[PDB]
Amino acid sequence: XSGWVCXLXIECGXVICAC
Repeated sequence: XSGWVCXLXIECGXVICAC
């Protein structure tokens, strides 16, 4: 994550979810 925002459609990496 960017911390753990991460993984359910908001900020998983930079490209896959919304980031």
